[PDB]
Amino acid sequence: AGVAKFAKYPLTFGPSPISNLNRLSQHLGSKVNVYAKREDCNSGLAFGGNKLRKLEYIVPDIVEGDYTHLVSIGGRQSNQTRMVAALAAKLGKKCVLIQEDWVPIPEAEKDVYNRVGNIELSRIMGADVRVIEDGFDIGMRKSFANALQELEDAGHKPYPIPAGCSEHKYGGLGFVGFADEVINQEVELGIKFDKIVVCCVTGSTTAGILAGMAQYGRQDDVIAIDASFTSEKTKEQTLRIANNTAKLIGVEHEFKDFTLDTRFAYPCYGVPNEGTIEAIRTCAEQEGVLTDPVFEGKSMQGLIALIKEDYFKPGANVLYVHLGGAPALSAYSSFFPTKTA
Amino acid sequence: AGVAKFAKYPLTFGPSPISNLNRLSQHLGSKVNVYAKREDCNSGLAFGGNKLRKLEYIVPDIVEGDYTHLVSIGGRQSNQTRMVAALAAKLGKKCVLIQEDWVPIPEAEKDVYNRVGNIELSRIMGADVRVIEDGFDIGMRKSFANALQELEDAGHKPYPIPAGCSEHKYGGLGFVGFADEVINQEVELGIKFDKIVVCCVTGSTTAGILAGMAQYGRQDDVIAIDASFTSEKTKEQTLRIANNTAKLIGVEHEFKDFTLDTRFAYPCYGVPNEGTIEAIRTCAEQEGVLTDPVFEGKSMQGLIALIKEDYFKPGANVLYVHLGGAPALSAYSSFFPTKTA
Repeated sequence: AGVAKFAKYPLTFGPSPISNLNRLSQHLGSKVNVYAKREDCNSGLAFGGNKLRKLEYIVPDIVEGDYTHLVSIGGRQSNQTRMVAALAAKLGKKCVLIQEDWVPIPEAEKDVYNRVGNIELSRIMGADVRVIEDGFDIGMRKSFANALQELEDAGHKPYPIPAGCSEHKYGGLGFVGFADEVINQEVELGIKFDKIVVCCVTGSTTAGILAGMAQYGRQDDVIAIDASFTSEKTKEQTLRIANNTAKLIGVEHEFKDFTLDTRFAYPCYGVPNEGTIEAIRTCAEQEGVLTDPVFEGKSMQGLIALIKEDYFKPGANVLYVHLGGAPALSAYSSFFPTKTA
Repeated sequence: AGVAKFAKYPLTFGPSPISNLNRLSQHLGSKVNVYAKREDCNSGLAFGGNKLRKLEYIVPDIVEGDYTHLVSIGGRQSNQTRMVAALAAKLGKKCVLIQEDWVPIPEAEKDVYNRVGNIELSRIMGADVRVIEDGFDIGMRKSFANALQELEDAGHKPYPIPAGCSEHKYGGLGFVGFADEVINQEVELGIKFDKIVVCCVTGSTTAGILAGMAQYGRQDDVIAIDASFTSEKTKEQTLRIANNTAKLIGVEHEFKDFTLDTRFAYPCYGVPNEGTIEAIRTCAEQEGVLTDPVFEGKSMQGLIALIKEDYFKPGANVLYVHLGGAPALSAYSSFFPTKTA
């Protein structure tokens, strides 16, 4: 073990807080005690989020080396790119973002969906936002590739940052430190967490938590709720990252598999189902915490489902990992009508 | 030290952090060292913000007695209403929000202003929203009273929460504590702040800082920035709340006036000017910090304007106060076209 041997650049206030959602717990039958590690309350940089934790280990590279532009990629309401933008700004460097068509832009939303939410913030931060129309994929893209070359031939030095940082060499380190941090907060809080629920789409967050938790032999505490709907390639890339990050930090353990619940990614990436919406409501109504229809909502419904079906031992302390993404809620305004009194 | 005498209910994560906007400082000629107390990253309750700090000293009364409904009031894209709804969610009480029309909805944002941003969030938290046509006015409102009586007649027990908690009995205690934090934080920073810049509209925020900073005889360090474009009723309500609060905390010093720069409320409350957009973007492009069109962008352009006219001592440490309100930015996307490189 040793994430400590890796250069880190501060992009957050420090250990993200842990909220005690004791009210949402009772509402769900008091079967478990739900807690939430607020990564959505990461830093001052454009609403923060899980991405900032990842970026903290990639930045040093960008700074030591000589670069000029930071180019990343993601969907329309990509939280990722919005943070690379904020990052680029804070680092005083140019930024090129490739917004692809990863989600079937719902009808009563194709008006705002492309200019009201996360993408808007990237522009406001002065990023070179580029709207392209390609499919959804958690791997390396050709568009991302050409964009890179474009800048190079232009005489610049582009810094590549794959979707969600996941496939990046150090894309898994940020959440390794997330485990160290959780272990420490368990002691200060006087609360041991039996399980950790986290949304998974491109990997790294879960992989990092897996490799990190492994340092204490607790990898199995993890429960990733798929939100990509492409479970197959998702579990393969997550596991691929987990083993690399483990090798990096010195963890000998070999990840052959992990808990990846797939019952909630439907209909598909970026589109919430009746369940997602119900979960966002329930959580918002009970704790005043906001979750989005693309990720947190689904991981939340998932959390709610498992609790329902008495998946956890009676009284178990479950740590829900709120990764953020609430700023993209304005591109889904149509999914939440007003409640009757 | 008369603020510790009042009961306080935890709604935030603790003492708000201070960011060192050193890059924005270099950009602006290195005239002064700008910092920013992040009230926008103070809670896990729907993005947080200043209202929450105020609400902390008001919640005790809500739980002490027996109230069923929490009713507040504000513009369509009000932050106050959004947070009150989150509080209602948390306290397990019911909510009813009055969204008056205080802003001349830009012709370009007409199909968004009442469905996106803050208003969307309130609805998700199950807040009983009510879009009324009453105009702008920080003072008490008719629609407000009508709602209290209505509910009260329905056989309920409402709890009055004025616009921004400003005209509430304890509405000023909130930021009195803010002052305390500032003095303490100066210590932990090894530096002293020469000035404090803060947006100002309904009152209690600056009022609380004044009453508070006064405990240290530094009320003059405060530099409010109007955003209402109705300085008279604002300066008078502020000054009023300021003296009302000062009495509760013990501070004898009576406030007869204060520094309220009114050069940027133009053209009016809710609508930004080219300077606001310039500011919002400058800050966004320099630090990755997002400020809104309605409040923070103006107090931010004011801060920028003041630094140009060399208003501060060379190398002065000015503490900008970020009160949040970035969630309504989605209702002003029209004002931010993609930049050119």
